[PDB]
Amino acid sequence: GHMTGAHERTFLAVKPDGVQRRLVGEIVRRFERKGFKLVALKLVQASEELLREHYAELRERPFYGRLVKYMASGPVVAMVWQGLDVVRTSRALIGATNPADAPPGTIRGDFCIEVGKNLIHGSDSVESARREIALWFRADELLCWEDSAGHWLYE
Amino acid sequence: TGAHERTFLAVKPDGVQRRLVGEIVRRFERKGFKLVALKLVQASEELLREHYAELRERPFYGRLVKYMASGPVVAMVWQGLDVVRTSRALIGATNPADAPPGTIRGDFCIEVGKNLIHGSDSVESARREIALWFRADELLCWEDSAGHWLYE
Amino acid sequence: GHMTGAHERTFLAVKPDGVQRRLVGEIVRRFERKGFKLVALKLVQASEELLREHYAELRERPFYGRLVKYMASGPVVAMVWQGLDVVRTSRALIGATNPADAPPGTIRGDFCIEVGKNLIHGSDSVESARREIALWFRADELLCWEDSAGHWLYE
Amino acid sequence: GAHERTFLAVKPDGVQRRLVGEIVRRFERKGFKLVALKLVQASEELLREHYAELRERPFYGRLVKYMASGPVVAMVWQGLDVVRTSRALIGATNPADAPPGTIRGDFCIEVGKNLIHGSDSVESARREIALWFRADELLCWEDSAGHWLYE
Amino acid sequence: GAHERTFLAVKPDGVQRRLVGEIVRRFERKGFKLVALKLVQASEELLREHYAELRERPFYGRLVKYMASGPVVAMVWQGLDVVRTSRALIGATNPADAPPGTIRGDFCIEVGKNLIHGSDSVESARREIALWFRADELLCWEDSAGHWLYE
Amino acid sequence: GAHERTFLAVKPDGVQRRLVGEIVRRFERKGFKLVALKLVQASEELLREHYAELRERPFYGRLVKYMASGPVVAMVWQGLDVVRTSRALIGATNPADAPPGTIRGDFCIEVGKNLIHGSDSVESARREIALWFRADELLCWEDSAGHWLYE
Ligand SMILES: Nc1ncnc2c1ncn2[C@@H]1O[C@@H]2COP(=O)(O)O[C@H]2[C@H]1O
Ligand SMILES: Nc1ncnc2c1ncn2[C@@H]1O[C@@H]2COP(=O)(O)O[C@H]2[C@H]1O
Ligand SMILES: Nc1ncnc2c1ncn2[C@@H]1O[C@@H]2COP(=O)(O)O[C@H]2[C@H]1O
Ligand SMILES: Nc1ncnc2c1ncn2[C@@H]1O[C@@H]2COP(=O)(O)O[C@H]2[C@H]1O
Ligand SMILES: Nc1ncnc2c1ncn2[C@@H]1O[C@@H]2COP(=O)(O)O[C@H]2[C@H]1O
Ligand SMILES: Nc1ncnc2c1ncn2[C@@H]1O[C@@H]2COP(=O)(O)O[C@H]2[C@H]1O
Repeated sequence: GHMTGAHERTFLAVKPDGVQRRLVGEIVRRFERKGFKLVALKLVQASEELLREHYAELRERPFYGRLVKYMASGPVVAMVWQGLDVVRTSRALIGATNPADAPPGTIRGDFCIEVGKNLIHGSDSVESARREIALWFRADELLCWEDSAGHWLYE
Repeated sequence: TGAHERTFLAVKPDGVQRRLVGEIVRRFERKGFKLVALKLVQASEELLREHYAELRERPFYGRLVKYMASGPVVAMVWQGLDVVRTSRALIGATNPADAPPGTIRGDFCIEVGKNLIHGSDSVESARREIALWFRADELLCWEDSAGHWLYE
Repeated sequence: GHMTGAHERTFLAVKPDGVQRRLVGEIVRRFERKGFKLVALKLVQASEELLREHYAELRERPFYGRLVKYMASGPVVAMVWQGLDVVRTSRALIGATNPADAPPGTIRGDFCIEVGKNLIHGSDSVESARREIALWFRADELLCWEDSAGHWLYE
Repeated sequence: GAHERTFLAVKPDGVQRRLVGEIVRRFERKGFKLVALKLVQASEELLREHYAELRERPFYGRLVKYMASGPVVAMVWQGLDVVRTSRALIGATNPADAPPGTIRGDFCIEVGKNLIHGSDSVESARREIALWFRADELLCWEDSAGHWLYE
Repeated sequence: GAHERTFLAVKPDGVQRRLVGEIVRRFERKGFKLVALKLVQASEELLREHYAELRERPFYGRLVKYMASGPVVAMVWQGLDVVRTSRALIGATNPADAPPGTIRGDFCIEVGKNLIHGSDSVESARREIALWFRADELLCWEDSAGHWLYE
Repeated sequence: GAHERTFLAVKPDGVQRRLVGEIVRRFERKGFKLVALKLVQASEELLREHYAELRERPFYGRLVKYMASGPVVAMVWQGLDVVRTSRALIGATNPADAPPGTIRGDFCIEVGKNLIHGSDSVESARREIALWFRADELLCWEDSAGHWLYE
């Protein structure tokens, strides 16, 4: 928002490769240790229809069909994290979309190799986040809770 | 059900607040269990009364229910051979005082009322708890590429 | 005390081997993650006199002299931790005095090999803790602070 | 230059969030030698002196009040280029600009809750070390790893 | 007794699950000294000899076939009571009986996929070391940590 | 491109500081496939040839002597763009320039004690792999993770 910005939210999804390679906890832990507030979480198998909409911007790219099929092929961990500048900061935490360009210390820099098996998706902007959160979650899945760590993360 | 056995695990509000969700999940992942359901919820007192019905005559029942309803919980289902009993071993004794180092409660907790997690105590309790907390369409079946390296 | 027991304190010292082998942080982290409250901490070089008094109970053992000399030979990290049953629980976290008998998951079980190079000392009882705390720390080195994590560790 | 020293302080947020060990471990694993350490509650007067250069900034008063409000872990680390390298390990003062892999990049969000203070220069380090520690708190020890860290 | 040695092998499941580094790190952090190491594919002939004591057990044939089926990381570690202590670090042969904190307790489920083999005695270690390594693969090096690990 | 290979060696400082497991774990967690591994002490003759491109540099002689002075862990890792990516994981040759999150950024201080050597190109890797390993030490194995790492 514009109050303090602290209620900004982003959508993050661990892709099937992240689940298969047993990196869910590792990924969650990095967001937790950063100070962000987990406000929604579910393991789902996403429909192709949802994924087509999710990735509509990429519909003209040659990998689009396989991306959609692959993301529909197995479990995904869908999440919403909340905090100041969470959208941009989460993109920084995960690293460049192509792991080859993601420095060590980022999730993709540390844990994967190839752009099509890049572990995670994070919203690229506040507007994309609003759209992605709405697409993947119902409103009643976004939890309001009193974060005891807020005091130590925010001035 | 052998390798398809399932257990219910919930990270309690203290585990969420202390930022130990990832740590807990990681321990189950590294053990080789298969995550088949997961959600962040705020459970109603009604659900929790039913969850803990066996304990209704204990003096801590009311506060346990209120506490578990007071904040977010991470509900989970894990699948694998002897996962119910093995999960109990990984988490440690219900009372952290009796949970050795290396277990979740042994490493992270002090008091029985702030003991981070609940895990099903038996296959029958797991069936009941899974049904109570999850709909069938929240339980995912997936083909585990690691299964070959964990099982015969 | 007897109120709730939550203000019990224990004395822990990282020995020179723990400093040399770069395990100070690892050891502190294990007490932090357990939920105990750090109420004193200092790096010191302990005098032989203090150590003779500290280990008076062992004065008849053949290794007493070398123990005293060794503990005086390098930096020690002196600590006081506070919490319910902290004395006994800390002993469990550190493991048996002899690392050969300390199971994996304990500090000595994970990190050292021989009884004379066993990384750490923890008070063996509430009375020894009272004595050790008094010996190593002045009262004004024991800090009273409001522990925000207390709410999540104590019912 | 192996005997250079820097002053580092874990702020109350780092103590509260149980990150003292994590922070120390990062300095240990880098190869630096811990030569002083204490848990203290610093007076406002000490902190006013510590942060004197910032006295005209709008956040000065609250910075001082906050730093005095809870326990801090004061430390001195020793090694080649420790001042500048510690700054690199901690990351930008403002966590917004600190990349993942740094302490603030991994653990913090806001400049006012940024876990730690490290000396910004050798001159500031000398001043800060002297302010927080007495000479007899600074230990000399022979580092068995030194052979494997320094050519 | 500080020069005792044991043989450890990471089994194909440990390599496939990418736990080699994790396993090595546990022995390193304990203080033991790595004196030999190689990635190999063992022949069934070698493995039959390795596990000759088990030749009458019903799982012998499949154990041999499985251990020959893919790469193994063979190792020798040195230190006081390394044989017995390594067995404790790895945990009970059946992971069902291996407590959390042990390698098998933390990482495995089933006795047939139990990540690692460690010598059961000093004599078996001598025999296993000889079987898997040539003499010139066992390295003598001066351990800078030795002074901080041993009396 | 997925079958590209690089040569990595943990230098004596990495072995002495007990960071072998840590280093291996970083390559494993990235997704690369370990296809050769051994603990060795290299001769000066081998090392002279290994570092021949640096023969005119003032540190060449000391580098050769140092690398011959104790055990090294030689490795080959396989995967897409593994040469360039391994260089990124290890960080700048000089640790002063290597950011936190890299191996040298997290663990080292000085260029001469920089823990590890990684091939600087595909061609140098081919040459280094050939120099340090016999062909029969490079293992081909079926990687269960391949499906989750590659398209
Ligand atoms: N050039 C590419 N070839 C194949 N897949 C790609 C390419 N670029 C992007 N992708 C994938 O397309 C995905 C779309 O956005 P994600 O954040 O999910 O991460 C992206 C990659 O996983
Ligand atoms: N004596 C007790 N006092 C308070 N809470 C208790 C006591 N015994 C059990 N509990 C709590 O009751 C919970 C019921 O099952 P859980 O697995 O949630 O873990 C248990 C503890 O957190
Ligand atoms: N049998 C022994 N031989 C040598 N040192 C010992 C022996 N038993 C105990 N010690 C050491 O004496 C120390 C006294 O108590 P600590 O907890 O400091 O840890 C003990 C060991 O480090
Ligand atoms: N704009 C600001 N608002 C609040 N605090 C600030 C601001 N800029 C700097 N600081 C704080 O001032 C502190 C002084 O130096 P430190 O290294 O402690 O880290 C600095 C920050 O924590
Ligand atoms: N009942 C069993 N079924 C299958 N494998 C077994 C059984 N009991 C023991 N083993 C395996 O046999 C191996 C022999 O020694 P290891 O140390 O390699 O570890 C043992 C187990 O992996
Ligand atoms: N100026 C230097 N002084 C000393 N060693 C150097 C210098 N520059 C490069 N090196 C070392 O020489 C090595 C050559 O390649 P390495 O990858 O082994 O890593 C390099 C460094 O360890």
